[PDB]
Amino acid sequence: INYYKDSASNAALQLTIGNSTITNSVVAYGRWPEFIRDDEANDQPTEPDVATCRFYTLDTVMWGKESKGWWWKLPDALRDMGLFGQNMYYHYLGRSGYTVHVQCNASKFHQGALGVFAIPEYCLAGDSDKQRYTSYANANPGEKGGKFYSQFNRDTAVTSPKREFCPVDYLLGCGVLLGNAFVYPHQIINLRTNNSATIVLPYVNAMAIDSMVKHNNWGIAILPLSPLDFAQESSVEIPITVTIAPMCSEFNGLRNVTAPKFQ
Amino acid sequence: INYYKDSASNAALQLTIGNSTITNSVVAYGRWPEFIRDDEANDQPTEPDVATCRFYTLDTVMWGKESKGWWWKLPDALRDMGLFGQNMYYHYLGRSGYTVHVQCNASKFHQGALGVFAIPEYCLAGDSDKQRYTSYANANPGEKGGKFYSQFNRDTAVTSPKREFCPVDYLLGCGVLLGNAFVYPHQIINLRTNNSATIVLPYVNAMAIDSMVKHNNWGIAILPLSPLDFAQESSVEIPITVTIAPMCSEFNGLRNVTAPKFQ
Amino acid sequence: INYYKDSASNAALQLTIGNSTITNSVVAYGRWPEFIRDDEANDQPTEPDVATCRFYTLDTVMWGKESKGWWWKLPDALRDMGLFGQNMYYHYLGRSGYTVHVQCNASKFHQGALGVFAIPEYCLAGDSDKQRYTSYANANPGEKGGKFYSQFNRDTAVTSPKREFCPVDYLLGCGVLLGNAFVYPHQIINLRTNNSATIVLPYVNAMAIDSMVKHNNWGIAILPLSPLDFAQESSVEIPITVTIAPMCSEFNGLRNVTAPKFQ
Amino acid sequence: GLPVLNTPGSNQYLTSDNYQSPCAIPEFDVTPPIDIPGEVKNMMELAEIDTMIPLNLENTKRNTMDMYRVTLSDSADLSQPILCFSLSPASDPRLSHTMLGEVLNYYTHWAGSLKFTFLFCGSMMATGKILVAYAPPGAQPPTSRKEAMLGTHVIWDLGLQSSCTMVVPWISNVTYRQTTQDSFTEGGYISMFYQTRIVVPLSTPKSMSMLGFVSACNDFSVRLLRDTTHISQSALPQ
Amino acid sequence: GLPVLNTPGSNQYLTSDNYQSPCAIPEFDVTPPIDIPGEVKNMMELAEIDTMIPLNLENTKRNTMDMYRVTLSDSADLSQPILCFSLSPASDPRLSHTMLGEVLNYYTHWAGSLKFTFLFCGSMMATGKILVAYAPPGAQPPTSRKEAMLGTHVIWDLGLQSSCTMVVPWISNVTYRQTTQDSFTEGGYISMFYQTRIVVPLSTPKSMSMLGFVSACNDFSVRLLRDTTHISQSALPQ
Amino acid sequence: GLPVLNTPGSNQYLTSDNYQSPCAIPEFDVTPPIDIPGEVKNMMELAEIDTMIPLNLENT
Amino acid sequence: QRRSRSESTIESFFARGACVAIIEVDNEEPTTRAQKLFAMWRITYKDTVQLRRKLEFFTYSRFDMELTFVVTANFTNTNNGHALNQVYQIMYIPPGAPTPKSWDDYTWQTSSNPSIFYTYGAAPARISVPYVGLANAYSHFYDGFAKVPLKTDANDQIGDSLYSAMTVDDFGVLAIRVVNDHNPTKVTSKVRIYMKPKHVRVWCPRPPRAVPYYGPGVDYKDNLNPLSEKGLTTY
Amino acid sequence: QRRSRSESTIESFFARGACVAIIEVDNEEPTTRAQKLFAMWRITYKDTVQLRRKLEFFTYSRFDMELTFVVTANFTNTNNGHALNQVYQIMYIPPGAPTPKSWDDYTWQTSSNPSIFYTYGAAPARISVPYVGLANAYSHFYDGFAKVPLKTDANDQIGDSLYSAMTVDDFGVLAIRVVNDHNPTKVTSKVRIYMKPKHVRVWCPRPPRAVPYYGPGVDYKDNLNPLSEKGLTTY
Ligand SMILES: CCO/N=C/c1ccc(OCC[C@@H](C)CCN2CCN(c3ccncc3)C2=O)cc1
Ligand SMILES: CCO/N=C/c1ccc(OCC[C@@H](C)CCN2CCN(c3ccncc3)C2=O)cc1
Ligand SMILES: N[C@@H](CCC(=O)N[C@@H](CS)C(=O)NCC(=O)O)C(=O)O
Ligand SMILES: N[C@@H](CCC(=O)N[C@@H](CS)C(=O)NCC(=O)O)C(=O)O
Repeated sequence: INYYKDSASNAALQLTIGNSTITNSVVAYGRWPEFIRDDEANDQPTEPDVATCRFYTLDTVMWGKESKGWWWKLPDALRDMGLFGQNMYYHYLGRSGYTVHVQCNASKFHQGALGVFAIPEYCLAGDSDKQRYTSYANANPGEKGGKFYSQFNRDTAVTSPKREFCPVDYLLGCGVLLGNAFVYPHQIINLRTNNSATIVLPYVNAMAIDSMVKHNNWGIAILPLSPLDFAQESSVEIPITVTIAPMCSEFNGLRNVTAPKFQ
Repeated sequence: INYYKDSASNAALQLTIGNSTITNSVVAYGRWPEFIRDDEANDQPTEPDVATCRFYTLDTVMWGKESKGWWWKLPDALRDMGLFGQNMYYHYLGRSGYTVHVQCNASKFHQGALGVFAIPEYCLAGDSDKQRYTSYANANPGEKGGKFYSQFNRDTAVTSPKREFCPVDYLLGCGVLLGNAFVYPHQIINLRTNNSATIVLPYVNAMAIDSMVKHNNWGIAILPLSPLDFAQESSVEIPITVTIAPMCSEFNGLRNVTAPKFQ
Repeated sequence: INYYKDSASNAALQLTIGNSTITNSVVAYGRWPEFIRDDEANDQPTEPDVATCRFYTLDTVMWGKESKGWWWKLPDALRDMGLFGQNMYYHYLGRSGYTVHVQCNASKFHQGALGVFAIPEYCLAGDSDKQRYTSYANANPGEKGGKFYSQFNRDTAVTSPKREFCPVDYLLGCGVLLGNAFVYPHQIINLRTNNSATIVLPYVNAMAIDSMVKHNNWGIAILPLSPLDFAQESSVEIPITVTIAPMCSEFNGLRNVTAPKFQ
Repeated sequence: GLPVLNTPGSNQYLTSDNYQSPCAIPEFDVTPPIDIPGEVKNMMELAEIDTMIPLNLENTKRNTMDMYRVTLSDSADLSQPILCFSLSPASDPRLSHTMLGEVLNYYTHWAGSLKFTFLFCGSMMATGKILVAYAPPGAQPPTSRKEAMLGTHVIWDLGLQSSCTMVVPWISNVTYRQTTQDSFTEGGYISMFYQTRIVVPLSTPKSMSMLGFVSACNDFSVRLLRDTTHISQSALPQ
Repeated sequence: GLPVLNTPGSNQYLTSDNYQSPCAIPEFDVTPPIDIPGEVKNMMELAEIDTMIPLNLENTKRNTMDMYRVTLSDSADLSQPILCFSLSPASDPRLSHTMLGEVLNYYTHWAGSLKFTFLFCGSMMATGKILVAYAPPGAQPPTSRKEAMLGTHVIWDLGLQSSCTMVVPWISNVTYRQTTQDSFTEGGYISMFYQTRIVVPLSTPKSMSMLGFVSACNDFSVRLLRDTTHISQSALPQ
Repeated sequence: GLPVLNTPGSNQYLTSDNYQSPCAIPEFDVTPPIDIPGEVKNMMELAEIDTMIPLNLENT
Repeated sequence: QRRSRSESTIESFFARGACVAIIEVDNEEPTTRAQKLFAMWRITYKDTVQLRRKLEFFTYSRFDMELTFVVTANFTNTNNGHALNQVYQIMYIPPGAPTPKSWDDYTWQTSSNPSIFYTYGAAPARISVPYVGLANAYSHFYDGFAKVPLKTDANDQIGDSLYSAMTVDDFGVLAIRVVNDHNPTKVTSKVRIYMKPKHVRVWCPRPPRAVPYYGPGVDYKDNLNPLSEKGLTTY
Repeated sequence: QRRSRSESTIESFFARGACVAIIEVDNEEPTTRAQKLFAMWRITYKDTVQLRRKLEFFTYSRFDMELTFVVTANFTNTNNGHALNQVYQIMYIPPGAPTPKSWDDYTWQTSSNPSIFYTYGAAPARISVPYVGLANAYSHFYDGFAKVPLKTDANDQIGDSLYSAMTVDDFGVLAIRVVNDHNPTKVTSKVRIYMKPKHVRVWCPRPPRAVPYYGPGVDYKDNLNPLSEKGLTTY
């Protein structure tokens, strides 16, 4: 029998989106993106349908024998993509899901394997003795993204510290073994079987809607699980491309435009 | 389950009154004055109908640029008004509600604002280091009332202390910020919109009936929220008048007349 | 809920009697004398009907200006009255109620007031430093009774202590203010209105029946509430008479006669 | 066994607590009671019994029989009061030691009406008229018949009736009054005056005595039991 | 007797506990209550009452009547704001000491919409138009009418109406906001600007005063009772 | 667990108390009784038996 | 509603624990001279005055009783070491039962007499007692004697008895001792007894005492001027 | 669901134990000079400011009370030995009842006054009290006097009384003593009293205090500049 009143006291193929078309997919946590429901809110939202929910292509990168990996942050990577960025900077609160498509083509005589991982609340480690001293500009590279490293290079500057991340490939840049990174939503591109990967990411956060400028909801990490090789050539390089499509995006809190200082 | 027997142990327009007529109103706490009910009493009461429930006009005051405010106490202000005062002094117990009407007229080229506040159990601060040393005579000025001040002037007399109040305008004379005085029943007279104010005060006290001589039930405070001005003249003065009508008055405990010593 | 078995543990005109006739009455505690009931006893009782239930008249006393009061004890005062005393001394256990009649006559030009009080378990104070040292003979004066005093006269004898009571009029002889003596059954004789008093006393005791020799059940106290006066004469004296009638008397425990030593 | 949690107040002794305790003499044959006259159920029953008032507390008369008597005469000043006191049942010296006052001194709050009685003990040939007045608090205590008559007053004729009774009703701002002296719970004043005078014929006493009694009515109640100041102790028995 | 087992937390005193205790005055006749005007059931009822805002907290005007007045004139710079503050009901100095702020300082979390009122105390012959704007957080605080108009703004006509009301609705990422200063729970900004200007005729004052009031709406709630910082003590009474 | 409050008299030993206590020899096969002549139910039964009186208590 | 008389009842008037006895007991090395190793107290309520005065409002009474014991101990010196927690024994001796002559005699076996063993530092001890009056009600006042002198008596002392006394030994006594042996340092202790009547019935109300008590009886010696001065015509 | 106002109720707002009194009591050998053997505290909530400020939000109130007592003891020296566990007595003296003049006078018999006996080291003591107001509600603020001077008064002191005071002695006092006798070493102790209102009703809300309290009344002496500086057009 419970005595106290409070409960706490109780003892215990082609995909077309908007005006864009790309020619199996993985759905994160088995949850498709959806709009906010009437039983959860905090004014009239602004919900663009086709002016923002479309595929945007990022800058192509090059994969060689010495490449260690790449990473991007969302919605940071799309801050300068058409009207999506304008709505992001003109509103205090934003929400959206994503569709990520990774393209990399090779021949039958090439070999290699890429692992793509989608990580919620992807926090990276610094490059100095000081803790949590990374700057906003360095933590939001944009569409260019960042790269991984095979060793921890401590910053020796004392007058003008860099205040940058120092990810480590085999620690996933956060102090966890890479082998377990498959616990996150993931895809594998093996050159002998396939040449592309697709993932669908719903909106994940402790709040229904949150600011897009000061908080990044998703991180994308691409790492070479097996080194690239071709016949018996000494040097090999192939392009890797990334495309991202926002889905079911909502904005609220219209006011003057935000102008962050990126360097 | 409760074990102990005692409950305490349990765990937790023209208005005409009498022969007087005056030509929106505010009702304090949404309660109209009423007589005592049969389910609450302690002899035959005396309940004058028209000989005491009528409008009495107090002395007019002058409002200028340097005026800081005025205050009155009820039923003290009506101690010498017709038969109401006689009944007050001929009976041990009294009860009554009030209707207060404040009149102040100006032109369209004047500007200013008056705040009128009705305060139950309005206690004022002294003017000396000694605590609660104010005299009865000084605490009951009568129909003349008192005035506010902008600073605390400590009494330096040691032989013949004045024993008087020292109200401060921005502290409401009781140590509370004036901005919150609107929590009490209140009215605002703005010269550009209206020229009069009306309030209705029911009987409020911890007891159904109480003595009128040694206890004052209500206080009236008038303060200038905005300074008075007229065109570009250096000096401006206008009259302010106050009228009070008792309502539903009861008296009990007939005996010889009381003669307080006012100086 | 009670846990323990024991309850203690539970948490909390002419009046004719016999061959005598006397020509309003007061009944003590509103209880008329009655015989013992079958539901309370401890042999065959002896219950005289007319040989003992009749009026006996005591010795007359004199009331003057300096008189302070008189007192008697019952059944002590009737120890030598006809067959009642014989039955009292021939039996171990006795029980009885009483009717007391006080007579005092004066003229219309006299003035005064007498207070008569019937006291159960009337215990009086001693006249020495020693406590409870009063003798049996002094505590049972008989039909003569005793008198009150206006001051406490300590006995200075050290060789042959008197061992007598020293009642004080204003303390009722027991350390209690006389003004409250009206809590007991009482009568007032005011010479301007009446000339006689009557009281009826039922049997009162912690036991149904008790010995009459070693225990007195009632005490009678007569005190002058107002001094006696007549015209402008210096000395005034009038007689006061007392009559007592036993009622519903029972006796038990027949054996040889008791002969107490009274001096 | 059964899980339990001890709360504040455990292992304390409160003199006013009401709990069960074990019995040291189990299986005791209690003596049955009998019907004894004079059973009392409530203490207020004692306060309803009239008792004399020591009206005269002068230096040479207090603690003496004469303190219960008030003198009256045919040659007294008719413009001066006969007696005067205050309606303080438990704190006034003339009322504190009465049975009502003794009961009240064991309680902190009281409320209700009172009954006063006056008995005239003169000769049958004496005649006169008296005025007994009660004045609620707030004004000057009465000093003359003109002021007293404005209150609650009764006129008493000695010749026709030898006793008079006046009921002081309950009138107060607070629901209960304190039993101690306090100006915020003052009760009023009681006064007496001559109406015409005492008249006597020849060969009759010219001086007489009067007595007073007080009691509580059926609408009397008390609160907040407390110890009294009328009994003290200095040394424990050895 | 009954087997029992004592658990952790026994014989401790928690100031927020709710247990039963014995009564020291059993059988007390409580005075019945009466219907007194002004009964209050919830503290939020006090937060719904409008109270003045000390908008002007300058060095020579704070702690003085003039701190409740904002000056307006017909010769003022139309390109500069009239007043500006932040939507911090409990930490902003201009809002902390209001009744809403006083109530909030006793609680740790708050949520709900707000209502602001502005009263114009000029002459009847004065005319003008004003713009009152609220901007959610995230961007630079507005410094001009062009930036302010992009937010939630209301236009007020002095001549037709002497009072204006603007409702700031609830918009936040978190369900509740802290009552202390914190950039993660920032509320926004409030600004005012001239729309056209103050226009007056001849023989009329060219300067006037304006007053401000704030209150909470019916959708306002608080959490996590806590002590306030507005009252302190240094020495206990002797 | 269940809130409780300790009252006066806790942890005291009264020789006349009547409470339950644990058994130190659980599951004991008690020997059944038999009908023995002379059973006594009340002490007063002994007071009803006549006995001689030492009437003569002289020194010798 | 209307005012009630709930708190003026007899039960409420006596629903309070009143001290009736303070008793001293010491623990130290036994010696030839007099000591306070064990104490005996005669049961009564006339040692104190407050409860006595409250009870004397009536002539006859009938009630059960609740007794509470509070024990407080202390040292006397500092250079003789310390002591361990002590255990106190309280035994009720009715009339006719043997009385102890030492702190460790056979009488403490309490084969039939009830006893309480109290451990220092625990809650105050408590017990309840029923009405144990020989008659149908207790007699606060008794106007009589226990013996009557007779003419045939050889001497006057045969029939001599105290006035207003029923029995010499009534209700027995309470014997208090310290069970523990003596430590090298003396330890003193006081036991306070508090009494509360329960299920109270009373008969024959009487006026209350007005002068200081003097002895078990109604005798008065000093302070016979209770009332104070006051003017006849003074408010 | 939607946000609720459960914790903003009057009951929740006052459902906390607030300290209202710190009282000092000492145990040592009695001497001619002044000592702290027993202490008396006048009951009120104006000694502290937090509960006073919370209650002064309203003009009239009506509630029951819960009181809790926490006792902490300590030594003062080291060369006078030690002491055994002490017992504390707390007695409530209503107006009109006799007050003690010594730590061991008859007034401690508490025949009718309620009392608490507390053993050191046990759980903090606790009691509950009902509404004991003479009127229908407590009056936090009183604008009046207890006496009115009259023209016929002989002197001006007859009608002189303090402003905003109903009764001089209200609600009685609490007397605290140490029952134990004095050990050779002095022992000091502090009793902290915590009050919690229950079943609370309030009337006539008022603005809260803005300047430091000065006396039982509404007087103010110093620190009359509460607000701080801030720019008119500064966010
Ligand atoms: C193991 C120890 O526990 N035993 C305790 C105990 C306590 C009280 C017991 O009874 C003692 C007698 C009481 C019922 C009170 C006797 N009263 C009532 C009447 N009375 C009295 C005294 C003097 N004059 C008249 C009446 C008393 O003193 C018996 C045993
Ligand atoms: C054995 C000891 O236990 N007795 C404890 C006890 C505790 C409190 C008791 O009541 C004291 C009065 C309280 C109900 C609070 C009085 N209040 C309420 C109104 N008030 C106050 C004070 C100053 N100005 C206005 C109102 C107060 O101080 C009575 C007995
Ligand atoms: N430090 C001061 C006493 C401090 C004190 O009494 N503080 C009060 C308020 S100023 C308090 O609330 N004390 C809480 C406590 O320490 O129990 C001294 O002993 O001189
Ligand atoms: N101070 C005295 C003893 C005081 C005493 O025993 N007082 C009695 C009544 S006169 C009492 O009631 N004491 C209460 C107590 O201190 O426990 C002494 O030791 O010489």
